[PDB]
Amino acid sequence: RNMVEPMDPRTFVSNFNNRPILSGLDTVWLCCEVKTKDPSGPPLDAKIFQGKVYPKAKYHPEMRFLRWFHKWRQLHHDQEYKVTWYVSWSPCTRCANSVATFLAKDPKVTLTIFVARLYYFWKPDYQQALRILAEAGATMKIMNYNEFQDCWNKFVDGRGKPFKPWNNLPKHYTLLQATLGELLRH
Amino acid sequence: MKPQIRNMVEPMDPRTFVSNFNNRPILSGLDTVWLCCEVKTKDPSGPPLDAKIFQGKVYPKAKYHPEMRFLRWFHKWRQLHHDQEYKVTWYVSWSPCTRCANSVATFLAKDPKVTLTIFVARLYYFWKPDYQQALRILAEAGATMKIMNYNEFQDCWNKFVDGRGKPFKPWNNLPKHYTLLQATLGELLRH
Ligand SMILES: [Zn+2]
Ligand SMILES: [Zn+2]
Repeated sequence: RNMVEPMDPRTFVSNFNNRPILSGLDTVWLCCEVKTKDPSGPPLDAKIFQGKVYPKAKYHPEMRFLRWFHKWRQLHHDQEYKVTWYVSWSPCTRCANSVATFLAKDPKVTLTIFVARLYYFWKPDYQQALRILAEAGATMKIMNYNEFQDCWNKFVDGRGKPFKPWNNLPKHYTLLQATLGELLRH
Repeated sequence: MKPQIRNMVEPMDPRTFVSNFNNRPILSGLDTVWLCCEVKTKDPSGPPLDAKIFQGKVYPKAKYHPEMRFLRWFHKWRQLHHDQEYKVTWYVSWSPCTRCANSVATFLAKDPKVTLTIFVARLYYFWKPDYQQALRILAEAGATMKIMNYNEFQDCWNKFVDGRGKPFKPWNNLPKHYTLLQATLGELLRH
């Protein structure tokens, strides 16, 4: 969390709003944190990537993370690392495949993904994207209050001010988390 | 020239139906509940048998909640008709409160020749442990709980709405709402 260029409060509030059916958000935001196996250890690095939802998947923020992280692994000690993502939309199939491929070649990396909104949760291809990541060993969880607050504290230019939840935040969470759980069943 | 459910009921206004069965998962200012029931024999393709529309409010007292009106009506209906197995289906606009759930459960325990399927358009206060528990109380009594999807909304339209020949018109995101609600119901019934 220390020394990213933080995102501004308005960008966060707009892009991490967890209304389940939401139009006019063409942007994906990905905040990531790298740590060692140790939960008593500090963050080693942190990045914020933005990208568009449109199908030049090469520029989806998940793909930018993989490119960044690949280099980061080389330049650091070969050891087990815990990566956490907070992502405003869940990933597309292409990105899931690349992450899956990545996680297969790199078992010293374990990935936890927190998602504000499921992208196209009614469409089978984005449903499969979630299942692809699960099988590759990534956990996926819908963001609830604590994760939004964590993401606010770590990645947003909140200037000491506390996270303020928007209306129906936990209600949206209940719907989305049930839907994620359903999509990952069996 | 054949018998129809719509000839057995006093149909609701299409404006009443669109408003009350809109399946937006988080909806405020909708204090009314509509319950459409149909009674069938063991045969789902059998001729239309009986049907009734009940209305009420979500506020107490529970005694005039449509589910309680149904139970009184149906207790009487069962006496005025031949004894055999019956299957009841409800299309209900909000899911039931705990007091209604407990009363339906006791009814179902005492009349095991009756089974009940409840399709609900929306889960009422699904974030409140009391209304979550109502759902589990009904499931435990053997009621089949499902969320209304397109086919059920259409069937409800055909049978219980004053549509004047006109076809059921889906509102925006009906199937997306369905997915969210059906996952949430499944989760509340399992956990
Ligand atoms: Zn992607
Ligand atoms: Zn009730």
